[PDB]
Amino acid sequence: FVKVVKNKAYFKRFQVKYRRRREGKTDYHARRQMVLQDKTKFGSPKYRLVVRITNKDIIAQIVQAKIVGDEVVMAAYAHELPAFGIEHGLTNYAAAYATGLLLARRTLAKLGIADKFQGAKEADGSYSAVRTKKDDEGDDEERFPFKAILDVGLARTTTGARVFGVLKGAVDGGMAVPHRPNRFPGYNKEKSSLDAKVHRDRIFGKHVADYLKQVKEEASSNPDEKCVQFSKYMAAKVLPESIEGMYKKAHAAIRADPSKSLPKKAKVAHKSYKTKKLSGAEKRAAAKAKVAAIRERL
Amino acid sequence: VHSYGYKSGTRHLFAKKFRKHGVPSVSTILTNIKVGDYVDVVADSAVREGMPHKYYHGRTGIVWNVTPRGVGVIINKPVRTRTLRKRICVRFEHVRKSRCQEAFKAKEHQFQAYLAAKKAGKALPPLQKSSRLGGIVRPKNVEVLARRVADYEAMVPY
Amino acid sequence: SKAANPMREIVVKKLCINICVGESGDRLTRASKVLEQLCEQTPVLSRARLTVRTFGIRRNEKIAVHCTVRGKKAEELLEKGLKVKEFELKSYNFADTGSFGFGIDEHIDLGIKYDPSTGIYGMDFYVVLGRRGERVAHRKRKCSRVGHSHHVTKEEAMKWFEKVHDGIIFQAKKK
RNA sequence: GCGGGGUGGAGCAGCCUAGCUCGUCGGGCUCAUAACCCGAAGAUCGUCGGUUCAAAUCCGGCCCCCGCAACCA
RNA sequence: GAGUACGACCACACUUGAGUGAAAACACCAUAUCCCGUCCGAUUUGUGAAGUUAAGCACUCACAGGCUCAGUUAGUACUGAGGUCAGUGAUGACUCGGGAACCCUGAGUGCCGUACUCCU
RNA sequence: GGGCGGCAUAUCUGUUACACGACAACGCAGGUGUCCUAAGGCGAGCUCAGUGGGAACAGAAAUCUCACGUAGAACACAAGCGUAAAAGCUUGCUUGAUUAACGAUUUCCAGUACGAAUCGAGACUGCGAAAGCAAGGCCAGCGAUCCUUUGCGAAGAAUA
RNA sequence: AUGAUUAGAGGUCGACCUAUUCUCAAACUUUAAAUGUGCAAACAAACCGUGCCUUAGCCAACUGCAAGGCCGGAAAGAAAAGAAUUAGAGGCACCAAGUGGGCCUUCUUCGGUAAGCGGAGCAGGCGAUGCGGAAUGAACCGC
Ligand SMILES: [Mg+2]
Ligand SMILES: [Mg+2]
Ligand SMILES: [Mg+2]
Ligand SMILES: [Mg+2]
Ligand SMILES: [Mg+2]
Ligand SMILES: [Mg+2]
Ligand SMILES: [Mg+2]
Ligand SMILES: [Mg+2]
Ligand SMILES: [Mg+2]
Ligand SMILES: [Mg+2]
Ligand SMILES: [Mg+2]
Ligand SMILES: [Mg+2]
Ligand SMILES: [Mg+2]
Ligand SMILES: [Mg+2]
Ligand SMILES: [Mg+2]
Ligand SMILES: [Mg+2]
Ligand SMILES: [Mg+2]
Ligand SMILES: [Mg+2]
Ligand code: NA
Repeated sequence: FVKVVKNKAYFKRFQVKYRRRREGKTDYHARRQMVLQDKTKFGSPKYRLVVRITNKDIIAQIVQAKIVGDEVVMAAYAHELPAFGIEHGLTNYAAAYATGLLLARRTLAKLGIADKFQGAKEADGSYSAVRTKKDDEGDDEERFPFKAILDVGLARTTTGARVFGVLKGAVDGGMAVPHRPNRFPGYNKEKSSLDAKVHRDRIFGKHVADYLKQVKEEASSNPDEKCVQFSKYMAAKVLPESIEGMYKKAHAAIRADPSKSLPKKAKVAHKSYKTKKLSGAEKRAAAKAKVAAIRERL
Repeated sequence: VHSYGYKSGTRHLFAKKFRKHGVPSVSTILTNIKVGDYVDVVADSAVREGMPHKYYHGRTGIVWNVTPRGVGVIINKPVRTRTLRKRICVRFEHVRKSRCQEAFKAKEHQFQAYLAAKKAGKALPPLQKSSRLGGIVRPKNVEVLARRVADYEAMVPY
Repeated sequence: SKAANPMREIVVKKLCINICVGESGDRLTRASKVLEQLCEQTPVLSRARLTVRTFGIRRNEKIAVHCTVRGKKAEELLEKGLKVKEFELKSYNFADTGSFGFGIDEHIDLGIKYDPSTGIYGMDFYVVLGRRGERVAHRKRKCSRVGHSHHVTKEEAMKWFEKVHDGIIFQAKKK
């Protein structure tokens, strides 16, 4: 026989972790350092750029930490990109850039500092140092840009990861998020340099266009077999040559009307679906009935 | 034999409570400490950086200095015939905002509210009467208080 | 019903091949090359956790080489190993976690051309069965526990072997 | 109380991660024994623990034996 | 009435079984040319959307184990102050005050924010 | 008593110690004069001790694999405390073990030094995508006057 | 939970598991007092007027936070609920003496078989102090 480890004494001495740690959502060691600022600042506002990627769409938020709970200043989602002309690929690197640019324009407009920080109107994947009060820069007296810090969460921070695509879009939108180009696609760990052309290709989905052409040719070689890859891409007449101009148009559309979202039906008592919790007396009555039934059989 | 190091005799003092282990939470990090505030100096054993000496654990003082990660607290300490104002340097995780003036602050705010209500024709709340005054008592049930034989047999074990 | 859900189909998660030479040196170097040819991928050496005077090993000494095979290559190798056993497995060869394994003594029994420089090696073939959805217990974010009903049991693994590979299960217990 | 030692059948090395000699056994040489020649076997390192991946070896406790102290009145 | 992202408190939230699950999500899932990383596209990374609620997830169930708050234990154990109190003593009671703990037993089984979304 | 012995002679952990702090004995149980270019710093991945099932030679114990596992392991050395997407393990890059304008403070305490610490300001940096984290290895591991000895006050500019 | 520990029971003998059970801890603890210990309880203070000035402080900025002031307002000068009391002049110095062998009791307490023995904590006392009592006694009772 094997000794039981999870005995009664095991549960008495157990100390559950934090709820978001048990659920595997929050890394509290990183969260503590991220919401920590100098005590000499006396709680002056500090913001996080939260980038979360699901299997379907991309979530980007501007968040300020509070004791009652984190408050969201502005949010942008990749499923609103169809309102600007991006119907497909709402998860790829190009969509990550557009989600970041959408959040930056939405945040700057809400703070009234739009048209004061235009960012980079035309993207080229080139890294520029971010103006922050931390660095001494040129000691320029010009107004500083809105500042947030990237919050990748539990995401693995590899080179070319989509979390840094949202970063690149946000900085190109006028927000000052401190960063180095080490994790942008096209950056070379050897010789410590960033290739802006490779980075620019991913921003406009050149890699997606090349793969779509490659998949289309393979599907053309054999019509019989059904290809799951790019199924909705090919159902529409999406051409690889039109992808770069579609994202360029979307960037211009985002910069013109950042507040535009998906159209709303705009129509109401809620229909309850919850199961009623049994009262204490009923649970006791049910248990009393069960023992009575067993007693009858004897 | 016995030694006198910095952390001598702190086996139970610098220890977490049962099932309450862990590093300080976000609300401690988000708490704002200002110069002139009242703070309780309670050492957090999971943060072995900037801990107060064991004497200052459980003492309440006034903040005199705020630094990026640290708090300067003035603490009274009796030595021989006088009490010295000792300034200790600790990390922010080892200070809690003191509620030692909560009752006094509420008393001041109640007076302002009462004064404003009295100033402009408002009905003051009724004054509480003392419970030590006399009065007639009507008992619903009356029982006899006595020592019984059962009391003596009930205190015998086995 | 619920058991007919296509997500409950039992698939081969991986096939792990282990050669515990236990001696290091040139003998282990040739065993790694044989595994490299067998599995068509670079294998990884294994060091010794402890030092055993009886076994003639020292701590942190490379005594074994192993490889993890997934997909089509694992299925092809599994058939090769099962041909040697003649598709006959003992009942006790199956774990209660839904996995099983067997050993072959001559690696040239798998149709591999003999090379005088390398020699002859036995190996351990281990198969891990499972269903789709086991990633929830291995992903970094929101890692949780797979449901109890979704686990592959010993009976299901034995049933899978008899049907997919037309094998025979001999009822016995280890001595 | 202080210091030091227990190792093949015996006497002693190695004591800072198993050896010698004698003895024993088999075969030669001799009429035979011894001496001599050729081979072989025999080792919980005093017991109990600990440190270490690994303790005859390093750190404690325990059992015998061995010495040096045990003074001033 | 629900979902997602970030959360505050950190089991009334955990653990073990069982059942149920609108919508939209979330998630399993498909794949490996590119960015990236591995013995292994398992994890991770990129690109996708053919399938599925089977798992995860959310609810509900158990005279469930834990946990939380009460009640009992109990004015008991202990204890501040007092006696030219008792007793050979060990100790004990008494007077003016304070006052536990486990077992056992009753009830309960998360709650509160910001933004967006479904129900609509 | 002294002697012999030992060291309670400087010093660290637990307990004595009586729930702030403080408290003796040649009281109890143990430590210290070292060790480390990493066993310092940082980032990222990972989870340990142990079980249970299974796999050629392989067995109580060699390696592989799946579950469980609140730490029952580890963190140089005594002990206590602390720590689980770490403070442990592996790995990659590094020299924050440098300098630091006589800043302030704690422990011992006479509120004197010494030794250890704590909170900073400046320079130059290391790691990190970033918030940040580091001027050694948290807390024991060490030294006055006088004397000796070493480093710093580079070169070049100034009619002073 | 960590150590110590007696006995049955339930899953040839035992071992091993499951439940509990006899007995414990200065160097064990989930829980946890009494007595304690830190701070506060309106006159250089605090509170109110997004009143005003200044800053090379913080914040992307600002009338927002930080700091130092100025100008005003209000102030049971701290109500009522048991809701303090005081033989309640606070602060600041200077110059110096004796002392640095202690001892005894109440509770707590370590070594020791124990001691009119050795060693501590809190507080009284003798020493330094007689007087009235316990016949007599440095310390007991009263004063
Ligand atoms: Mg991180
Ligand atoms: Mg204690
Ligand atoms: Mg404590
Ligand atoms: Mg499901
Ligand atoms: Mg289901
Ligand atoms: Mg005390
Ligand atoms: Mg104390
Ligand atoms: Mg390390
Ligand atoms: Mg880490
Ligand atoms: Mg010093
Ligand atoms: Mg040190
Ligand atoms: Mg350090
Ligand atoms: Mg370290
Ligand atoms: Mg150290
Ligand atoms: Mg340090
Ligand atoms: Mg205790
Ligand atoms: Mg008076
Ligand atoms: Mg004397
Ligand atoms: Na005298």
